[PDB]
Amino acid sequence: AVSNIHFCKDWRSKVHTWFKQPFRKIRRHQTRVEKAKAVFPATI
Amino acid sequence: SLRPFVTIYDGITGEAEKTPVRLPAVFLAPIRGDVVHFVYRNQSKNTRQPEGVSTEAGKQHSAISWGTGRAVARIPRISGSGSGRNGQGAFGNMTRKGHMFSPLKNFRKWQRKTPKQMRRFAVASCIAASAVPALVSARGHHIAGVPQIPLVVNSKSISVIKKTKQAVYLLKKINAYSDVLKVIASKTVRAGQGKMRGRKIKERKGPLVVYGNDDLQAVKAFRNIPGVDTCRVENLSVLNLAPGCHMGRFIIWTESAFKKLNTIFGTQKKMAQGKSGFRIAHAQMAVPDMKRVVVAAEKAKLLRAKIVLPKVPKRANPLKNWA
Amino acid sequence: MKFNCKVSSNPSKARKALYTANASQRALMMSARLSKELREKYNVIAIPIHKDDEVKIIKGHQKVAGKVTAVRRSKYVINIDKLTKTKANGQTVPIAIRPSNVIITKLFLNKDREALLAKKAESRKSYKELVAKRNEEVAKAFTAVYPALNMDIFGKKVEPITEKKPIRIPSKKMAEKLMSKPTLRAYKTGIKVHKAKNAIAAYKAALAKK
Amino acid sequence: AIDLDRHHVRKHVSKTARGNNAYMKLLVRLYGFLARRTQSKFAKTILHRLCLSRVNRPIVSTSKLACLMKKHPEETAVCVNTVTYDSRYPVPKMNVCALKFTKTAEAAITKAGGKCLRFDELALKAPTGRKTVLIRGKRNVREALKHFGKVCAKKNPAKQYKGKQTK
Amino acid sequence: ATRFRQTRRRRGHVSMGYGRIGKHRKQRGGRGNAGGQHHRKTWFTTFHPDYFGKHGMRVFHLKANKYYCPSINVDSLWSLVGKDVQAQYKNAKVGEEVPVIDCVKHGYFKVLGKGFLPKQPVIVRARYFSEKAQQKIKAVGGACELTA
Amino acid sequence: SKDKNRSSHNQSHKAHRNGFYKPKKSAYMSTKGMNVQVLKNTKAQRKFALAKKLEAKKAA
Amino acid sequence: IKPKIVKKYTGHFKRFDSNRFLRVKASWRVPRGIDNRLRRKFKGTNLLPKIGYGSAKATRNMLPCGLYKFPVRNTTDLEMIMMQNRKYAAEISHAVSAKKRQEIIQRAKILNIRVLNADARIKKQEVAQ
Amino acid sequence: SAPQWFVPVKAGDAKVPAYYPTDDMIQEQKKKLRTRKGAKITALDKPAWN
RNA sequence: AAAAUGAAGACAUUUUAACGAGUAAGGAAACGAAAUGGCGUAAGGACAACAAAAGUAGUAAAGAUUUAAAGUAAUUUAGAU
RNA sequence: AUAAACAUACUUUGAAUCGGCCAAGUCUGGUAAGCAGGACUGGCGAUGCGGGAUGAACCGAACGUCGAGAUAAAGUGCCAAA
RNA sequence: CGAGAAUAGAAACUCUUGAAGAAGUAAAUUAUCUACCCGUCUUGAAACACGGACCAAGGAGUCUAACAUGGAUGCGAAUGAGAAUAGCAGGAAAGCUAUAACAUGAAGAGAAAACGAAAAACUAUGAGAGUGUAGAAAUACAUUUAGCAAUAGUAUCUUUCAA
Repeated sequence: AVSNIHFCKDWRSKVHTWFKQPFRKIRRHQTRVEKAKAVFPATI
Repeated sequence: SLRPFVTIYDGITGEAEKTPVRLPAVFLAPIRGDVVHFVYRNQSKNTRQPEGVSTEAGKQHSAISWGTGRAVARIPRISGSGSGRNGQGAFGNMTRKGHMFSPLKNFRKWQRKTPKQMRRFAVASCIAASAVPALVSARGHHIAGVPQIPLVVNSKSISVIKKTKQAVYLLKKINAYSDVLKVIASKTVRAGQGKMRGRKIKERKGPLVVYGNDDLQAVKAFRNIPGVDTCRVENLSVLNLAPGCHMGRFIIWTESAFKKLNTIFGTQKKMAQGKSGFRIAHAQMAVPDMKRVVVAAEKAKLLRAKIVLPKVPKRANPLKNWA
Repeated sequence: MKFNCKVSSNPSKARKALYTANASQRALMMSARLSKELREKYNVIAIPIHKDDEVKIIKGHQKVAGKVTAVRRSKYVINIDKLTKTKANGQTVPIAIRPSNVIITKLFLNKDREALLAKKAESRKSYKELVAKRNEEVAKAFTAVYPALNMDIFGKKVEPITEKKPIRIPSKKMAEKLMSKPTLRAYKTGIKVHKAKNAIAAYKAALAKK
Repeated sequence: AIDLDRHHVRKHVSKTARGNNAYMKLLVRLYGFLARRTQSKFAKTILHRLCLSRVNRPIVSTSKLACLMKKHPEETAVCVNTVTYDSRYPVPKMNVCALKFTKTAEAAITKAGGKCLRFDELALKAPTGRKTVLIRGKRNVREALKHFGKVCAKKNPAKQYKGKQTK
Repeated sequence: ATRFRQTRRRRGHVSMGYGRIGKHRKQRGGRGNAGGQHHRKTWFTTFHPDYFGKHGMRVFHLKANKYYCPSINVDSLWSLVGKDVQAQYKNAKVGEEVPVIDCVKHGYFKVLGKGFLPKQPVIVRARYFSEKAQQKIKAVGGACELTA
Repeated sequence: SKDKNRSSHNQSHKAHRNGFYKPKKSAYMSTKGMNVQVLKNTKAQRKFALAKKLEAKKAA
Repeated sequence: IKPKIVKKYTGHFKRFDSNRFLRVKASWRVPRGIDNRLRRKFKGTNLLPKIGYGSAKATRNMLPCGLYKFPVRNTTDLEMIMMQNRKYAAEISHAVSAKKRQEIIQRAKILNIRVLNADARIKKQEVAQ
Repeated sequence: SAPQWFVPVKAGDAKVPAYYPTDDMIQEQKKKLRTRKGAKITALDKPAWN
């Protein structure tokens, strides 16, 4: 199969890793809870 | 499916309950070591933390090779003068204080994917092996004294356990303390460079206490006991039921968790409820035994008699051997 | 297991904070235990050590009892007048002792130890009354489920369940065929060894009977 | 030495159960015993087909079983492979022995009044094989076979693995 | 599993399985698909014989949603409602109540005619129909309905 | 840097290690490019015979 | 009863040029040089390990006393060969202390098992004792 | 009866397991080595086969 | 390679027959009659005195120097200092 | 006629390689070459062993570790077994 | 005189050496035979071809991404949904649960417009199952039946200027 791979540019500076993903849940869930406690109609 | 009965014991009084419970259908799933090995090999890597060397480690010099005509190799050399470092080796892989072979990068693959249905296959095969006393003991558990290897305790006794003195008392009543003392007596220290990283103590594995939704207060009691791990019935995985990829963990079920098993995993004919899309598989063989086929074929006079190979005589010389 | 995310379980970080701790936290670390006579008088387990105190060495070559002559917090040691070693040419030098190998037998209590000891005493009592409140609550919930029993059963001997009800499961025939060779051989040898021990035990009992 | 045409090299025939499946290991133990003792060509066939790789044991659908069992009313189809379900066509009453049955195939066969047997029950009931019909699925239907060869060929061109700018 | 690679089995062999006469050098004919018409022409002729050239008209902005048209054959129509419903209405004819197969509700737009339908009346509701699809539905006693 | 041009040395020894692959039987039985009228007659009878075979199947 | 143990080669297969150079150790390595004297099996230097040198299957891994070695770490590990005393011989590991060695030695005498390290880590009772 | 491989020996007050019998009911047996028979003595007149 | 036997023995079964040179190169792991067999380095999860104190260790660990033993070999085991 | 069931037919994936050299009851150019280039086969390369004193190709013959015998090329005054 | 066969008969031993060290094994020396410098390029190196004074430690097919073949694994007209993301217990970079957008596949041909598959198939050889006879131990013939996989060839149908 004819290969079409776009790694000629500096991909090493283009690499984005998702190591913060398990902590986005904790951030968003906690903030989502905090808004509910502030004015529960708002988070509706 | 006759599904033999299972007794439920009182953890405080030691008295069996008057109402037996049918064995859940999850205990008759095929016990596939190869499927468990595939899942455990993938899942055990999911706790790994990213690591990597410095990106600029060993590349922080302006070195260029001296070229030929100087009676030295062509590896790059540090520039300048006045110190011992100048004129020495440079970035090269084999040089001292240079970068190594392909440097480890923090974007490696630390976690491994696995299909969900193959993960549920391995848990059912790991649960079934926990009801085989031969496989439980061969894994390294002392279960010679327990009444039933699918050990269930009353949910009434569990609800009263609030201290580790009571949790230890219950474990003594149901004859499960042999494993707890094996872990206590055999605790030792790690052998190697793992002690500088903080990993010093190396204990063994003991009973696993599987509890339901009504047993959230008894968790705190069992957690300080050495070599006793607790897990909720829904959160079972290969990392609990087969530590070290050796199936047959000694499990202590509670009444609430034992009865929920049928709903969670379903039967061989009913699709599961807790795990939608999954159904217990049928083993390649209906009855995993070879004796009943032989005796029936023997009764039909089909098998030939057992053959013992004749002793082939050694070659002789008829011209010289009269016999 | 630790659950406070602020504190660290790293052995290296613990030692670094031990060496670089200031004088304020060094005093509270060189504590010693009171003796029986002093414990009964004050109801205090341990207090930080002080100069002009009288201690008794309990671990070491010489278990002498003397007076504390130096509390060296930089070296985390203390000095006793009785424990000395002659330095060849004739002069004697004190021998350093870790403060965890001694127990105090006579306090040097001017005015701040008195305030400390009273504060240390009430803290013990306040915790004792709090543990008692929890213990009855645990006992109260145990009676509501087993009204015929009392909580003292947990401190006595335990009688194991001797009933041996077996279960028929259509996998015991496959048990030998579900082990790998390294764990099959060990399992079979354990069976062979166990049988031979039972054979000798049986023969011995027959000889004992006869 | 001796002028041989070629030296002795391992024969390229499997003789045991591939993998670490404990149940499939016992099936080969059972039919290796039956074929050796009964000396029946049926057991030698089932033993051989149990030792093929997964790719060489293609599936058979309920539609294909129905067509092959049309003129064999009281018979037992025997296919050493997974039996899937063809939802397009109805499933009549028949007895099938196979290594594994799809959840939908097992329901369809049972609901029609038939039976789903495993190979130990077949050996217990028909060891030498008396009212059975040997069936195997098609092999050339694999899509991998399309790309084999040279796609520039004049006679039977291949299928040109797709890639960069394929028209 | 780095312990199962061929590198661990070739330790002690000088060239690591790459040859002595022809070494393992940096390149073997260019980087990427280089030389597609000079020295790798026999590769492109042999294995991608239509790689170079042009064909067809350019679509400056292709609206790929206008070509979306999932298809289902006639024999597969009854699988949308299952065999349980199919047997229930097996003995119906004109005049009484007949199940309706909503292909659009299941994501199927065009109904093609391939295979054989069960000999029961049925109402097929869809967006497009093949000529042979409508013939096979009508030849069995059914009706075809348009949508959208 | 003159080099040797060509040699048939060792070529026959190579061609006989895996000997001359004869064609299969189906190679000789191909019918593409046969006589036009002959193919028409053969097709006519194969259509006639198939229809007769099929109506008996439909009859039973 | 003891069979006759026959060894086809009692010497050692030393590495090539291990005698001339101290950086080359004596552990065997197959010479892969294109012009190597030993690999080409010249006269004089044609001594390589080959499977034909293997000893008889019956008497393989058998000590000269006629028994097979069995390592033991405590008295309980002796019971695993307590029924095969005519085939196996005990072997106390190199790290077992002198105190635990006495228990193993005195227990094996009870079970009638041969021990090969029976004179290991003995105290100073050699002269005037 | 004792297993064929079990030949009990006396323990000089050394620690013994539970299963191993006490020496009071353990009787020593003299070690036996010879297993072949000597040559038979025939008549003075008759000659040996050898 | 072919016969026989086969839930565990064991030496990777038993018997018979043919065979064994080799640069470049190949033969990943698993697969009871095993679709090559193994040695070594370091780390992670388990197992290691089955009767409630369960691998070794101040009655001397790792390491170093040698003497012997096992293995065709990679190497392993043990004694002495 | 003779041989052929570890026969036969293969399918897929892939390694290395396309600097060659020698012999001759062979050929072409050249005065000729241990020169240059070819047809057929066997070899060396990749190959050790016995003989030709010594030798990549010559003659016998191809190799798991050994014991006993009959041999091959070729030898039998001494080196050197006869 | 005598094969077969029937009937009766017969084999258990000596000497020497060895804890005053047997047999074997190892080390050093001697003696006969034997042995050119390793790695590499090369048709060919022990080469008057190149690197190598000696020792220790370090030292070179790895990681990410796309495709294909192949062996083990789950499910199967579906598979995946550890797509983001949202919840659960426990405090958790781990574990469990989410009727779900989509990815690949189930339909193919055409540049595109426009379309979109049965004569409920045929022929040949082929896996398997019986019954009888006989040798006679296994096995060798006769005969009834079925004809899967695979290969090849046919009709028929979709698309294409063109199969």
